[PDB]
Amino acid sequence: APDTSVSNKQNFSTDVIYQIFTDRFSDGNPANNPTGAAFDGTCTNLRLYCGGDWQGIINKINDGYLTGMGVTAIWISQPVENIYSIINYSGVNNTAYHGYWARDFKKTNPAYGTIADFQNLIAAAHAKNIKVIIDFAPNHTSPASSDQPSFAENGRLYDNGTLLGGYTNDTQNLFHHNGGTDFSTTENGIYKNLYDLADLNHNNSTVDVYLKDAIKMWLDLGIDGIRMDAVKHMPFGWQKSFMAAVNNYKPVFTFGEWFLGVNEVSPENHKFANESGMSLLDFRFAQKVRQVFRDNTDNMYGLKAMLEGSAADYAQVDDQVTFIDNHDMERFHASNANRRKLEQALAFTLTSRGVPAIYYGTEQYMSGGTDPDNRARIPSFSTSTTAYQVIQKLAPLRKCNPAIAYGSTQERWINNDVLIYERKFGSNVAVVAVNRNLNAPASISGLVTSLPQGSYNDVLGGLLNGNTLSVGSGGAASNFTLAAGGTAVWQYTAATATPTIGHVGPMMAKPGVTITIDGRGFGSSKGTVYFGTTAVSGADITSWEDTQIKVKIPAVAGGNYNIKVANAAGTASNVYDNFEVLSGDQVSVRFVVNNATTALGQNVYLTGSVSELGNWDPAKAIGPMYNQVVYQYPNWYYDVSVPAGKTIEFKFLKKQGSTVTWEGGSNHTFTAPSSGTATINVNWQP
Ligand SMILES: OC[C@H]1O[C@H](O[C@H]2[C@H](O)[C@@H](O)[C@@H](O)O[C@@H]2CO)[C@H](O)[C@@H](O)[C@@H]1O
Ligand SMILES: OC[C@H]1O[C@H](O[C@H]2[C@H](O)[C@@H](O)[C@@H](O)O[C@@H]2CO)[C@H](O)[C@@H](O)[C@@H]1O
Ligand SMILES: OC[C@H]1O[C@H](O[C@H]2[C@H](O)[C@@H](O)[C@@H](O)O[C@@H]2CO)[C@H](O)[C@@H](O)[C@@H]1O
Ligand SMILES: [Ca+2]
Ligand SMILES: [Ca+2]
Repeated sequence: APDTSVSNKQNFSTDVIYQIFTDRFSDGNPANNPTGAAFDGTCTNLRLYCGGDWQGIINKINDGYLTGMGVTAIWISQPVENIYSIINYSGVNNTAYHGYWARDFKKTNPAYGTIADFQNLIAAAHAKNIKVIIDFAPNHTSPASSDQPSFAENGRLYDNGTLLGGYTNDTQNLFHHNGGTDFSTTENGIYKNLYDLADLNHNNSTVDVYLKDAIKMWLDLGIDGIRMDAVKHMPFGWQKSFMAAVNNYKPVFTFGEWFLGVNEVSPENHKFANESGMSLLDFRFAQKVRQVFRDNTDNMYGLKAMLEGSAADYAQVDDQVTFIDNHDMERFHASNANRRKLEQALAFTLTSRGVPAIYYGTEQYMSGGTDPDNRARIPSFSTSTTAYQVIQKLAPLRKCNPAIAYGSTQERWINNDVLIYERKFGSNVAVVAVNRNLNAPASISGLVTSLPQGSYNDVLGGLLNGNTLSVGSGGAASNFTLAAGGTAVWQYTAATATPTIGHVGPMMAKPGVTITIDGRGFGSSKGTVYFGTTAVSGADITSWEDTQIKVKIPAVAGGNYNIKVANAAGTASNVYDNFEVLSGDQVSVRFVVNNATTALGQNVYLTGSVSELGNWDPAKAIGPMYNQVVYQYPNWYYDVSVPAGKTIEFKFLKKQGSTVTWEGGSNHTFTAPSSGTATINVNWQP
């Protein structure tokens, strides 16, 4: 199948995602609507159920709303059973309409539909080449109080109907009882409650095994991807172990929510996206798009630095899910705003690197402040808006123009208000010119591109006041005027002769797991695939076609490898780096080291005998370790994904910058559990 196939669960870079708050989209089956105080059919009270369901989505998938817009994937609210309580928060009634208050991850929220409804949703979507992403929020259950067990459902957790436990009398330690986080440190936000949400303890084996089994049920139901909630709030090591359970079973595109504020750039965020086994929602891209196009708090140079910085910071920048707004921001379109600002921000996102995501109703110019005001029912299903047309014209290019799906990004012309950038992949090119200045045109001269000689019509057809471009020898464009608020897209497409890799997924799995290598010019006959210097060919290459290769990971030692392919004639492709071969199935193990005193600016890290612990390379040690919450300095702790059942030798390190101090004495040893979790507690050896 081609890289662009609906069947490709590992690559969403050629797709355009439409994020749907299920309850607020379309009530296709009134019979499953919640009743009484939990319901508002008029959807005036945005905190109660308005009736939106899976049957309504199936309807809008079948009547052309989404397909006519060029949407090729949907990301829907968490599908699992939620508590039924109507929680009164200081005089105001609140319902689980959002799907974030799970009670049973093995069942459906009956308000959305049954299991059968879900299967129908999956089938209806696939029949229309639309992929289905589900939200999954394994960080907590629901609002709970230990001392007031009658409040809400006491964060109770069930396993397909069977009670596992609640927040009160949590003798099993299913949850954390450390108070609530003030978001003051990352450690603090991981091990303390988010608001009043009962925080799940992933170090509890029952919780661990349960969540990993629950996701398998969803994978079996045919989902194509997962949107993980609150990733900055669960142990990174446990999450890596959770991504390995997914990938070592049935891999699907996964991205997590890790909020970043205006002007925030977090190296922690980068390393997570780079090493966890899941990518992230691109808040850095989104917040910068809002400053430049929405709020006027930064200009094109700042958009350019974000583009260049992110391409450098994210190992797979093309896996980052971009957007201009979501359920946790004020709607991009301000009631009083010029619509062109939204149109432009949209055109920019759709033609930029990564995986574009559109919040439902953006194409309808919905406006609204923060929660729950950004979550109104979609007021119209009109295909006639300028915004809808922009998406319609640009969304499909991610499938037909691989420069947009996988290309590099290059600035070709720039000033405070204008940015002309170029995407390129193999024999494919796309050039986009944007003039944020809504009152002043710009005179464009000296623009040089990789576009072949000729006249190029604006793909948007002048919809956003774009123009035709004339390119001469050298890719030099003749002078032109870029209209006020003008936006234009020019492209060139042709068959690619040399093997070129545009994407790899999943990026972490154990040997034997099948990976998907997508791009152009692989040719029709099986060639060779390389993992580092190791060559794979023949039977282990399950399938091979010009744009997509399916191959089994060889049984090489656990570690990081660069992927390269060669065609049947032996011509090599570019190298796609950072593939991580796991040492085997993974379990989440908590390491604890006592009496590891440090100087300010120095932290403790873990290193050891397996690739999962960096193979004794301080440059790859695990950390920095924690020392506030579960244990207190000078005792440090950290949850780490390690190979199940393996006997592993380890040591702790004190690092400052790249300077390293090793624990003295002999290595410590332990044998990882074959399943579930474990905790190893040792003393720092001088
Ligand atoms: O001609 C090559 C040149 O193109 C662009 O330079 C623009 C510049 O961004 C504008 O602000 C203005 O000065 O016109 C220049 C071209 O005449 C690229 O930005 C630049 O890197 C490139 O060398
Ligand atoms: O909270 C983490 C903190 O740990 C390390 O600092 C120790 C410090 O070395 C001791 O001198 C003492 O002051 O307790 C600190 C922890 O409260 C790291 O030095 C520091 O960078 C890190 O944030
Ligand atoms: O480099 C491989 C080597 O790393 C670790 O050895 C440490 C040792 O523990 C330290 O006390 C100090 O001497 O530095 C060595 C690294 O240069 C592992 O302990 C050892 O097994 C491993 O082979
Ligand atoms: Ca309904
Ligand atoms: Ca947590």
